[PDB]
Amino acid sequence: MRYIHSEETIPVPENLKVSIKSRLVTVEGPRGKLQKDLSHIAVNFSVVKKGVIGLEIHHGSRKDVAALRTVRTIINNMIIGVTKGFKYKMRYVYAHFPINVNVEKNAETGCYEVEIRNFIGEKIVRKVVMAPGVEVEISKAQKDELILSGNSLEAVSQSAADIQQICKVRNKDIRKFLDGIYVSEKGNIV
Amino acid sequence: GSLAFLPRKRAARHRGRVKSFPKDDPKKPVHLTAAMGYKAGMTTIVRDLDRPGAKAHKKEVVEAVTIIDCPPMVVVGLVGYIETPRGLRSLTTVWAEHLSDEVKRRFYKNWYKSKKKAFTKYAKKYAENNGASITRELERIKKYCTVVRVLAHTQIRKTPLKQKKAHLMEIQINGGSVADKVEFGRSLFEKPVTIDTIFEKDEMIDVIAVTKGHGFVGVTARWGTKQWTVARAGQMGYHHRTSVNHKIYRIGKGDDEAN
Amino acid sequence: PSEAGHRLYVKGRHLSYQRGRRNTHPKTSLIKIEGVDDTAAANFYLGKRVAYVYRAQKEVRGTKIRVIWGKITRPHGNSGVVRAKFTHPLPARSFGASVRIMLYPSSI
Amino acid sequence: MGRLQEYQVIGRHLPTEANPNPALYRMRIFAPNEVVAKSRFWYFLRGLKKVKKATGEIVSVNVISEKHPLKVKNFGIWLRYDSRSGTHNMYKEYRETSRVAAVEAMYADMAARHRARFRSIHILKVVELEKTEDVKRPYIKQLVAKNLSFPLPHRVPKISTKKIFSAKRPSTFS
Amino acid sequence: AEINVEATSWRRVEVGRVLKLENGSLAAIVEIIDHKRVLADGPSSDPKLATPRGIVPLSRALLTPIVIPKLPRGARTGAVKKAWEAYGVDAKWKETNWAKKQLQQERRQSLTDFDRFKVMRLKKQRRFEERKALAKI
Amino acid sequence: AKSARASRIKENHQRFKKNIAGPVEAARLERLSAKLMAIAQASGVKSGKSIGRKDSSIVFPM
Amino acid sequence: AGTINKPKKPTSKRKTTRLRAKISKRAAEKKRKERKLARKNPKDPGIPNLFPYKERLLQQREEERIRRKEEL
Amino acid sequence: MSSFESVVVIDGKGHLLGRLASIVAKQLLSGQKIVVVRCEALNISGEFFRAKLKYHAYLRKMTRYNPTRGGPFHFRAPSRIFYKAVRGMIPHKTARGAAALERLKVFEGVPPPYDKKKKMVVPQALRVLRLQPGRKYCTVGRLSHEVGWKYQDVVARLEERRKAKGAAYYERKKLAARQLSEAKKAAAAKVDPKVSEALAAYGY
RNA sequence: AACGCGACGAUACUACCCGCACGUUGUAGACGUAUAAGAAUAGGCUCCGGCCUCGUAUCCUAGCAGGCGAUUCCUCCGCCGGCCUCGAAGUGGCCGUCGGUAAUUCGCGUAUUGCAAUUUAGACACGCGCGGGAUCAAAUCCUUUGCAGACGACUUAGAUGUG
Repeated sequence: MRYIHSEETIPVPENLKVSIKSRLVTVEGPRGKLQKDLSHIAVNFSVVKKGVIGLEIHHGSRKDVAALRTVRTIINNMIIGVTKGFKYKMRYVYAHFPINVNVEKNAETGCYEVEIRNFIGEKIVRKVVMAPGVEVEISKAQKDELILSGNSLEAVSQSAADIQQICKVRNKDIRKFLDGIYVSEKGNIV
Repeated sequence: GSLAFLPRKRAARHRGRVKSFPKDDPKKPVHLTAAMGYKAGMTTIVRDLDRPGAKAHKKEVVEAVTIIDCPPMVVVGLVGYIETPRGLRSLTTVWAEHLSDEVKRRFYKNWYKSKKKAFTKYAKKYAENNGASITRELERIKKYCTVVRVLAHTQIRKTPLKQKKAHLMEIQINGGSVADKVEFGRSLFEKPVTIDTIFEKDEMIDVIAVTKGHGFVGVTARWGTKQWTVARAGQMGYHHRTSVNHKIYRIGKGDDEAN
Repeated sequence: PSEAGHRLYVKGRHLSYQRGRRNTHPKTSLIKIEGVDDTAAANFYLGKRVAYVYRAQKEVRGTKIRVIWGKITRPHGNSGVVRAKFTHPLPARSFGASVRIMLYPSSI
Repeated sequence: MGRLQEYQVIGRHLPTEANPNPALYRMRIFAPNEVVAKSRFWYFLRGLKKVKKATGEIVSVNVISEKHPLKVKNFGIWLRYDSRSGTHNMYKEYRETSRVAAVEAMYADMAARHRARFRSIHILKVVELEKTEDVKRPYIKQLVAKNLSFPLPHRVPKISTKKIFSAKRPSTFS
Repeated sequence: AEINVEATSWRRVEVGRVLKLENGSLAAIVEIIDHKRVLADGPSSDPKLATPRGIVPLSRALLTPIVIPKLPRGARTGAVKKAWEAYGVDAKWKETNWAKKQLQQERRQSLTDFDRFKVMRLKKQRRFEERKALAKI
Repeated sequence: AKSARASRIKENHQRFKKNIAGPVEAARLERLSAKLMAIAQASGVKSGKSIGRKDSSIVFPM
Repeated sequence: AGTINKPKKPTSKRKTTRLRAKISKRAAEKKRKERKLARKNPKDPGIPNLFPYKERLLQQREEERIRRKEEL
Repeated sequence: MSSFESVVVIDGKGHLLGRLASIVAKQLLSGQKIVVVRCEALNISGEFFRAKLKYHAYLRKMTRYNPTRGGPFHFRAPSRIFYKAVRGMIPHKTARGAAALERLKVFEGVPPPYDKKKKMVVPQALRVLRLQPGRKYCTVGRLSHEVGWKYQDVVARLEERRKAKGAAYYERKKLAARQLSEAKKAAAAKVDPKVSEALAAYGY
């Protein structure tokens, strides 16, 4: 129908500096730096108030206006991770074979790796390399819990999902074999 | 038969080419990657097997082994190559002085009546200014080439053959910067390289040669039966084959007298 | 010295004959003139003399260079291509060859 | 259907002895020319009454020019069109300058969205909407917004088609 | 809170915005028809810049940096002419880089064969002192 | 059975190459390079350090 | 479906003269069969509600109906 | 405007493949020599898997009796993907069509004669001017690499070196533009005012 | 790839190379065949002043088809040397010598081609010329071999040698 104007708003907290190039978005704050490229969507970024980012499209369709809603949440997610961060808590359960989980930090390539051993008695080791920017720690607070924390929700949630998919039973009965590692809590560090 | 070896024609050259050297990384030490030898024949050995999981574990096995006679190759050259959108291009070949008559026989089809003038002017540029043409051509390899090869030839007098014409082949240097392998190649000039230094015992190697020729045969023996896919008569044999994963069981010295 | 030029003609290219899909008529040639893009520009060049200068192998009257003469007849299409009739039809191997389009006879 | 003009066509049945001074019907017809306007008159009168060209005559044909061809107006067109299923009703709005221009905009619009032909479209009413609240469709509503102003992103420059080769790459900003 | 955005800066079509057409004349938007048509009027006393009031496609128009400040929507030719002279649109157009380059094209097209000869030789006298200054630098 | 080009067969072979067969081949290449090193060790234009020119279908003939 | 990696044989959109001539024939006797069955034999929706002036059009209908009743 | 040049070097980056091929084929048959560079950077409109499906359909068509003779030779290189489009728009089985093809040279990357020449552009086939802002496009270099082109990494390294040298050339170019503007300012104070007033009145 | 390409060795004749001298020498077609950033297109460039639809731009552009002297100058162009640089199918920069040079100005020539007739002019390649440098080779046949073989073709050996 070619709507003439459509706009949305991203509020910015006082401890942040948001810098936008052509469509490259950089958010700085207490916890670190996040960048992501938005050249695949036609959008006009602007400044409306002291702490408000204005994003507009002109002469777009219903599809192009709706693509403004995904970029508003994506930038707002970068605001949250830079301020408060993200935390995924994962529990691993077993019936007879205890699951040994080992987390080391690689000096080269600068990323954590999680090694899963003894999954329903299997002798294969399962190595999962994490995304750059997510730290994994063994919970010395409850039994059989890992914490995946970081600034990027994309990096934390994908690395958590990689662990689930690497410990998955095959050629068995789902109703009886309940062994696996599962995401228990999702939220913020602060 | 296999459609992978489909152009069942005679091999284009008697020697047969490598067609693929190992992929090179600069972190490795400098080493050569190939060699040449002459097929002598086969013998029978007994090996005390150590194969955990085998029925012949810690037992005696009788195996057939092949003997290849390897006089020490003499390094005479150095060839640099550059990367291109069209492929790989040879940029500079640098030979040495005092080239032997054996490899000089290779550049002639009638050695017995020629004036033997090959590389006579090339021997003069090593003492023309101070060797400026030689050093310039090596610096061209160092600053422009991405991988360098070594020209080495075998000697037929050490072998019991009626041939006198040496076999000249390019051997790739792997594992280092282009500057490092060039200083290998110039230092290795005029020097015999033994098979003790190229290969080692207990190592799978790759063997490349041209098979036994059988001439014109029909479909009974050429294909193995009771367009390209239709079994038709033609040449069997004298084909280029690359064989894979053959163990080096021993490397004899020749001096030892108890091989 | 001077370091200038001596061109008193407008460069052209011989494109094709007058044709439809399949029938070609060599009596009229189609010429592309340097820098013309409408029929209004092509109206200036109507009646101007066209020379096709080529090379031969035998000297005849002190020269080895031969010329076929013609003149611009009418504009062709909307793109400033023009129709030219010569005393003899131009060779078919000269499709894409250059012609010289001269400013005489002049009405300016 | 081209540069249409509005015509005032008045026609009547031929005067007879039984009925002198006949009925005198009048229509407004959007036609490309004089000759088409007579033909659409007798086609429409044949469906309504039993008056044809053989027993009827044209009294007057006049062109109805716009009162104000320099003032922007919101128009409403009520129309019927015939499809494979049957006859349907639509009401569409057009922000134009003249009543003929709204009819040209309608014919191209019905050909574009619904593949309707001139022979299938019946224009019943073309009404100038005097007040802003009478506009009902959202595509006209955003045009009559208060303090309406918009930019023009991604404007491809007008480069001559005979300029095959350009030296520098063009820009789509101004 | 620091926000550093450098995205775009477009000129907007609006009531009172001065357009430049392909003919070289000036028009001023009075009311907006659609997203690609506007109603404009050029009341200028210069014949080179005068445009009759009518519909102009925006594909045939170029947006100038000149906006008449408080021009009413739907204003007729009397009101537009008063605001044209009060704002001095002709004087502000003359200072624009678009009119300066257009005037350069008019002078270059009007050169006679003699004028081209004197242009060329006077350039050579100017180029000489540019070349001595460049050699000093 | 599994193909020779199976993904899990390839991943098992990569674990064999890195952890078992890797250091064996690196050790044998250090000895062989040591023996090759033993055998091999046993003005600007005038010196030729600057590289000049020795001693056409890409460009149309100009 | 792995049609991107391994496409099948294409369905040709080139029209044969043999099939073009039959389709024009089969379209012809369908029109004849439709005309024969119609020969064999055995509503105004009104002004739209979104029309802004249905009210003043309806009163024109009532006023003309009064004038027709007065004339008759 | 409309000009006859010796050789027109076209930069293939940002161009639609078929729209550039029809313009080039017309100039070749008119008697114009054309060199196209950067054919790994051309674009084909539509999604990438549609261009991949078309090439996999092209790979199916192979002759049965003898693939070495007469079969469709499937060229994987980005220069030859472009050359196939141009050859289908030229009567290449006639002598005139063969002569037009010899006026064309197609390259991957920018060869060292042509990195110092000026690369022209065709606005009539440029992607930014032709395509809708929301539509999807693919690059010929990406399609070539997935069907067997072996020198994507070689061309990329050479283009990085070519742009490293061109950054040095631009730095000398900016200095020349700075020095030319300073020399013009100094010469304006020593020129006779009748020379400059006449040049201003003439538009120069 | 027997009509795709690279590196190197030796190249007797002829003439392999250098200089300049001309061709009834051949062309899918010279006539200023002048012009390098990269990158984005819902953004860029910059001398940081500002600028951007627009290559209708910039350079070059005058003189018997285009002299000799003067003043004025280190303005523009070209050849050879030294230093370096340029490998994707390989070149440009700096310095120096020499030569030419309306940037301002000047003295003396052009007629008759008769009122137009391609303005025979460029480039690469191919030849013939001199007068100078340089060079002193291979292959096939024949005999032989059998790692090969229907015939061709292929691996070899025939010059004093570990033949």
